[PDB]
Amino acid sequence: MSLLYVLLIIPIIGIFLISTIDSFYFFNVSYYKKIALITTILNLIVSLIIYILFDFSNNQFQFIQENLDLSFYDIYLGVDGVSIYFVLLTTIIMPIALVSNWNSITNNIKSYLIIMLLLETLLLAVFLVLDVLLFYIFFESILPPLFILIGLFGSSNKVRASFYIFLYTLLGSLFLLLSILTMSSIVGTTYFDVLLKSSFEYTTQLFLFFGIFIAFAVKTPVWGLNSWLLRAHVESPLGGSIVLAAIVLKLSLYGVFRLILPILPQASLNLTYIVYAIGAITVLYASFSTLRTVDVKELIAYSSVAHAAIYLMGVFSNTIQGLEGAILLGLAHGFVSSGLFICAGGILYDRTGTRLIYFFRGLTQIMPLFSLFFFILCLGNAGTPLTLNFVGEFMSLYGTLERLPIAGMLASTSIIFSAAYSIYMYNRIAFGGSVSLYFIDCFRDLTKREFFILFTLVSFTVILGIYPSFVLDGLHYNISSVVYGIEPNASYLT
Amino acid sequence: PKIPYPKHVWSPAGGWYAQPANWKQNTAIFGLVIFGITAMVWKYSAEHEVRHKMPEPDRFYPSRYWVKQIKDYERAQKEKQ
Amino acid sequence: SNRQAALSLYRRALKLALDWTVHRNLWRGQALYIRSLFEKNRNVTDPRLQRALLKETEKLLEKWKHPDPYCPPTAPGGSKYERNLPVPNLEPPPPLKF
Amino acid sequence: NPPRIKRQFRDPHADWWDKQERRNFGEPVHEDHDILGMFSPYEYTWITPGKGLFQIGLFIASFLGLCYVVKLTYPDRVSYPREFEGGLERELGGAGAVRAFLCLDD
Amino acid sequence: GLQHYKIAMDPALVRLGSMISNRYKYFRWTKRTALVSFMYVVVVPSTIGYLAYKTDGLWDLRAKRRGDLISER
Amino acid sequence: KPNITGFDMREFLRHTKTPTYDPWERHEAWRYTGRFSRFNRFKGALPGFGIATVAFTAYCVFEH
Amino acid sequence: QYDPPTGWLWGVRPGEKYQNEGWEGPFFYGFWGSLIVFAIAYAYKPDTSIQTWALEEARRRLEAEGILEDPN
Amino acid sequence: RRATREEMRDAKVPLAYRDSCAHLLIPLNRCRYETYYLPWKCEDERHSYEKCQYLEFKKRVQKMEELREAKGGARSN
Amino acid sequence: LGAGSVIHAVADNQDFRKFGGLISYLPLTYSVMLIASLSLVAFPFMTGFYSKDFILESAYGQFSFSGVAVYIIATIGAIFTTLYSVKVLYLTFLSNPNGPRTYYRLAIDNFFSAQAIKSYKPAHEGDFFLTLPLVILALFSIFFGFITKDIFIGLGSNFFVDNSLFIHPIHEIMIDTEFAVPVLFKLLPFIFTISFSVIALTLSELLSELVIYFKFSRFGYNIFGFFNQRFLIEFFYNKYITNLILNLGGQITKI
Amino acid sequence: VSRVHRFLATGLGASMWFWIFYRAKKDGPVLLGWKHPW
Amino acid sequence: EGLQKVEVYERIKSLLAGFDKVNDPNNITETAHFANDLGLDSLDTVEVVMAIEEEFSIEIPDKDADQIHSVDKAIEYILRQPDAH
Amino acid sequence: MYLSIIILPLLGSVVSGFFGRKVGVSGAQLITCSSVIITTILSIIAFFEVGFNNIPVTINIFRWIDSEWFIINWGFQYDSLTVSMLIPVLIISSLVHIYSISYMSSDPHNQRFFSYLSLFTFMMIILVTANNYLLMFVGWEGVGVCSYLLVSFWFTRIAANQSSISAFLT
Ligand SMILES: *P(=O)(O)OCC(C)(C)[C@H](O)C(=O)NCCC(=O)NCCSC(=O)CCCCCCCCCCCCC
Ligand SMILES: CCCCCCCCCCCCO[C@@H]1O[C@H](CO)[C@@H](O[C@H]2O[C@H](CO)[C@@H](O)[C@H](O)[C@H]2O)[C@H](O)[C@H]1O
Ligand SMILES: CCCCCCCCCCCCO[C@@H]1O[C@H](CO)[C@@H](O[C@H]2O[C@H](CO)[C@@H](O)[C@H](O)[C@H]2O)[C@H](O)[C@H]1O
Repeated sequence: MSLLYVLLIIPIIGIFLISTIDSFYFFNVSYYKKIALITTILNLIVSLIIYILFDFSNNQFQFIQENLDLSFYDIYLGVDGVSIYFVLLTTIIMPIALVSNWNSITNNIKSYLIIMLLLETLLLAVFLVLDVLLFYIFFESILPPLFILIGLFGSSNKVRASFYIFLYTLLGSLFLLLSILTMSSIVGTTYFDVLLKSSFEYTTQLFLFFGIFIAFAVKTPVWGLNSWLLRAHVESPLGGSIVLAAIVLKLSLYGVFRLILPILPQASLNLTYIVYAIGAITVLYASFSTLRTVDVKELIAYSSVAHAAIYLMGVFSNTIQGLEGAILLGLAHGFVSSGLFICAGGILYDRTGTRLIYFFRGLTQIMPLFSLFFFILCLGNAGTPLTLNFVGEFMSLYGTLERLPIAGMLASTSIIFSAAYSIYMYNRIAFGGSVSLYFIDCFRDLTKREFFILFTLVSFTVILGIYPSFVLDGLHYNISSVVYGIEPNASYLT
Repeated sequence: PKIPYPKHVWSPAGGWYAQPANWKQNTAIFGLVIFGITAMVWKYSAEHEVRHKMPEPDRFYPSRYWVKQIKDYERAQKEKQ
Repeated sequence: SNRQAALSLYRRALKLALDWTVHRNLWRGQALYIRSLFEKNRNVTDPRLQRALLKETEKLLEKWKHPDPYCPPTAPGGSKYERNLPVPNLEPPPPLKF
Repeated sequence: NPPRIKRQFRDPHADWWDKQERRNFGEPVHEDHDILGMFSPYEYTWITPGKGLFQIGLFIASFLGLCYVVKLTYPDRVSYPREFEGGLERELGGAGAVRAFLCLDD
Repeated sequence: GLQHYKIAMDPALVRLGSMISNRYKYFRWTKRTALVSFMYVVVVPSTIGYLAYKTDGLWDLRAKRRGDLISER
Repeated sequence: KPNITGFDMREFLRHTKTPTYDPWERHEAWRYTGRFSRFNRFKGALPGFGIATVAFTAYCVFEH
Repeated sequence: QYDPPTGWLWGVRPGEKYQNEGWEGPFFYGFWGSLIVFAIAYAYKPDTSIQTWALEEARRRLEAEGILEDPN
Repeated sequence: RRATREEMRDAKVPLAYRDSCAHLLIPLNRCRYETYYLPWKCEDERHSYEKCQYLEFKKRVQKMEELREAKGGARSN
Repeated sequence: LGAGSVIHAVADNQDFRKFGGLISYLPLTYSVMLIASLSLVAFPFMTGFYSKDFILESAYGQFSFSGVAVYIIATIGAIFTTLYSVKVLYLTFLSNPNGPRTYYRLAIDNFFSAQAIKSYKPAHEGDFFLTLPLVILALFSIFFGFITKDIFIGLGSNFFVDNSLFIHPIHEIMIDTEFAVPVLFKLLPFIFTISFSVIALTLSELLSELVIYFKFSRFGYNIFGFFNQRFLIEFFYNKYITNLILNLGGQITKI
Repeated sequence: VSRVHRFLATGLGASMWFWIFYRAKKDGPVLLGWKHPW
Repeated sequence: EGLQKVEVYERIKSLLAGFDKVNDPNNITETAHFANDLGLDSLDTVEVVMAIEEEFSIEIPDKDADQIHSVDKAIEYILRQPDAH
Repeated sequence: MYLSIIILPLLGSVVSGFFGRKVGVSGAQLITCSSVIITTILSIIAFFEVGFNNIPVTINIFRWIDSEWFIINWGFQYDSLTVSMLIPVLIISSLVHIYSISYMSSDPHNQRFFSYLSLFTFMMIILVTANNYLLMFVGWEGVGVCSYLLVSFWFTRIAANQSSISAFLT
């Protein structure tokens, strides 16, 4: 069997073991948690084995298994240098997601672990499948377990929040389905190798673009459309919020390198000015309203909207630099947003039971270790050099500017306004007076669990910010096949 | 007068007024680990610094005593007639 | 009323003068003039004019307000105010697992 | 909703339950509480904004006035631009570069 | 879930947050709200889009030297 | 017309001088006397000037 | 005069010790240990970057010209 | 004598000073190099460099005045 | 560092209005701070004279309108510089004592009976770690200009010949600034500094009534508060720029 | 007051006013324009 | 450590010693009273406390200005404030 | 030597900041001060070495950003302008540390203060010794972070918080 199926089967084996141990024993919930965490370690172990054996400049799909037994819907699993790092991020994030929420679930612990083990399978799949109809199948199988992850383990406004993400993500995904169905009917299949050969007529590509973009604007999400995220990324449990922002948000970032860039190039080129206008607006309106947010977890959720706009504008630049910067900023947001939900929804909400920023002040005086990590995370969210977030923004903004110079200049306002929301939140909670008077008793500082998941996540952000070539070497050759263009003395050689 | 502070708070930089008794021993140990890291960085520079101009044989230039590119030049220049 | 309120305006009128004249000797002579003005109206009783003296003098303190009145370094609004504020709660936290 | 008055204008010497922010415990709060607090943009009460535009206008006019008198009476140059032999065209980037003065007009 | 530490929950601030979370239930279409809802959603993005349309491929700085022109069109 | 308050700027400015009689005269006497007299006030405004000036004149006569 | 150093690291009061919750076991040996073993192996992984390949050829093209010196 | 353009570049004289009277900048800078730019050790190389540069300035001042009177003392800068 | 010492010596107070005397109490600070003010104003043959006044004469050296304008403009900047540097040295050291009495009470005169052991605090000078910088920094502030004035200024100096500071031969002004400028403009900042310094001392000490007529004139009440308020720039930015952004964010959030 | 502190302050005063006249005596004529520096 | 009682009393005693409006400096006691024991005018006492404010480098809030009518009360104010110099 | 000038201020900061518990207030002060002192002599030497001999020094350590046409090195170049900048930077840093041994003597938090001082010195070195504009920007941002951390050192003063936000966002 292929080694890419081993990534899928392990979480499946782990769900089986959680449901069949109580039959060998009133077993403790501690042993439920250990099995799920070990089984996400193994996926990470395997995924690094896949990465050692990867070939950084091969234009054929790798780790493929020859099926030669065709059906109507067959799983085809290939790994490519444009998808490898999305897989690695998934497998590094899911253990922290489990450890972060280790004592906070308290009830329905089996069901909680079985959903996350299910989620890791489906999100691993969406990066590994070699069809665009297969891509859609897994891109939307994550929807039922997320409706239940929010309504069982979510906060007060959990019911409306779970309806919002499900219904918005269902609606937006059904316009992508109509366009995928058109592509398949014209071409006969949705297997990548046969689609990338095929070139659609301009008018068809103009109508496939309207349909793949409706979906991804719903799933970025852009400003006019993000009302599900400000509910779902907040009412959800801590572990739900980590997966939703780090991994689920990137399903459409990686889905533009497959669905738009190679098969609808003329449409992408001629409509970019519409994308850039939308992207510029969500860099401003989201930045303006991230200043006035009184919910700490909601402030982090709103930050993701402004970040996602920068990478969306990068993936539409037709430049090798904005394309790699978009993947780097997708990865960068993955580690940093994870840490700030760990700070907001998993530490202050553990100790105070509230998310209102009015009750917090001067937390440096009694939690110095929280303050140190909270400040480093806050500076990466502000796009400060030495973090992977700065590199992703620099390259994303450069390509946005080289393609359409006016929108990149309005996108670069982020540099100013991301810094203004990030420092203002940090100053209000850690600094900004003395330990607040609403704290009747003292609050303990970080536990050894809270320290080491923040430390792990922060370490990824810095070392990748110093040596981004750890991720750039795989991207260069594979990214070099989604650029559309020619130069006069370099093309059509004889 | 020293500020009152809570004694349960742990801070990597000491917190309030924090000086251990064994601080001279801790300080000394940190001095060597610094001095060892700096020594590795110095041997790196000596072997990787790049100059396109070479120092005169007579003027003060203590880099001539540790940098390979220069030292190899003057060793070669110390071969004539 | 009209008794504690008046003495406020007096102490204020002394400081505004101090702020605009740095040299203490000159302000001292400048100060005693203010005392005379408060001494010329010692025996006004009717509330119809009692507030009018307060209401009109309340105008000159803004009509001559210093751009930056001096503040003692450790008062509200000083330069060392809230510098090393202690924690308002030094008891160990109650044992709760997280 | 209370009046939108910043707590910078409250008394720094009352019996505030929270002396730093000048707040009492159960007091009603304006919905703009975020940006009415002591850690919020400052209100400057030296002069009305209308008068300030006048005064900064007066400074600008005087600055222009000082500039104007200099233009009327400022010296002519006393040194001829220094002649370079060949224009140093080979020492500045060839003909595709800006070269120094060489037997030209003044 | 876990029991949190004791917080002097402010009756005033709790209802302020409860005001914000429930705010949208009371939004109405007035002449004022349409004006803001029209400027932010239509005018400003339409204005940005128009500049994005008219300057597309207008300028390139790549390799351009003196004697050549930044304008590509 | 004078205000209902008797204050006026012209009289305010004219009184801006050292008062002849002061109820606080003794309390404030220290700031202007002794160590704080004008001679001691500027006795050391130029610290090394005296030492240098005589020293420099020694240098000047040394050449001749 | 300086005070003694203090603090409950991990909230552990000076009497007792940190009780292991469960995560510590796999997170320290499996999670981190996998990254050290990954880092140790990553050193010996061959370089299949497009640049290491494009540099070797592009050097040889420049070497034909006077732009780069040829050892031979 | 006059120092040629080729000779001037080999001693790395600064660009704007490669003028007619820089044959004395070569020994001035060389004197400056050997003395660590101390302002009391090359007193006569400096003076010679300044004195020579002085002459070609007053020469420019003279014939500029001729240019000024050719235009009736109008603004020329 | 010098003004750091005076703030520490009293109460961590920072206001000029409450500092006076303190020249006897802080002998080293006043000299070193006057070492600095003499170079800050570019008194002849200080470290500032070889740098600050060369820009003024090289401004006039570039015989253009803009050069002459900035000479005139920066010259006014020089004269108001000398003015507030008198304000610092006079108020803090050479003025009548303005602060509380504890700043000043020595132990020579006996003001105490049963507490003579403590409760003096007569604004003492700092310790070794406080003074050794000030004295070293002052030794720089004197000799450093003259010692490196050839490395940087020279006349044809070749320190920056690696193109670190490339000047285009179509712009150079050193020869003109060396020869073209007349002696009046070459020397003018010295006259203004030596003129307004004695004037400022006279107004601050000899004739201590003119300034209050100015402050309590209405014309001067406004000119004073225009500058103390920093050209009202903060007021306008905070109200028109900063608070506009907060209300834009509120409008987007609420409406 | 302290003797060491007073000595340092007076000596730093002697640093001026001896550098001043020495530079004024030696380079003063050139600055005023009385004599060219040659 | 901080301010004592003997120190605060003997400064404030020397403060009133230089003030002319007092009837006689002999009767300056800890339980002295500005209103009747020393015989100061109502307008006089606020100018008095303004001297106390400057001597100890603090700020007397207007609410507590009405609470200072005697030396004892004045001393009790300084000692309760850890702020004074 | 040249790459040791860059590294010493960085190393002392790490000890003072994340290891202030272990060395104490005096231990931090000595290491922070002495490490910056050592860097200052190394740079006095580098001034005679680079400027007075017209010998620019290059070092390149590894890639930072390696995309096609965009290769920014973690690299340093010592030239005439570089060594001029270091001398005021390193002396004024060296003396201000010594000054601060007594200025902040009563402050509760000295290990944090002296750490920020060492950190600030590292970032100016990075700013004036980079090969490219983008590594220049690391120090440019680095000194910006160090300024915010020091205008807000007494983070319990709301005035200090306002001025640090103003330093940061301007
Ligand atoms: P004691 O009980 O014996 O009496 C105390 C007083 C008389 C104050 C009583 O409290 C009382 O009965 N009050 C009556 C108040 C009254 O009607 N008149 C008193 C004076 S009010 C007033 O405004 C007087 C004029 C003041 C003018 C100077 C202040 C403002 C000057 C301009 C600004 C500063 C200079 C630029
Ligand atoms: C397409 C469908 C939607 C996709 C998402 C699927 C989500 C599946 C959730 C996991 C399956 C159900 O999970 C199930 O939860 C119930 C809750 O009563 C648990 O049942 C147990 O709960 C608690 C656990 O302490 C016991 O005290 C109780 O006696 C027992 O009923 C089961 O042990 C668990 O297996
Ligand atoms: C960081 C992103 C940078 C790229 C985006 C911005 C690029 C801006 C480039 C502007 C210059 C482009 O090329 C420029 O075209 C403008 C068009 O008005 C010309 O500008 C000129 O036009 C007319 C003639 O038509 C002149 O009389 C007038 O003085 C001047 O405005 C310049 O002679 C030409 O050089």
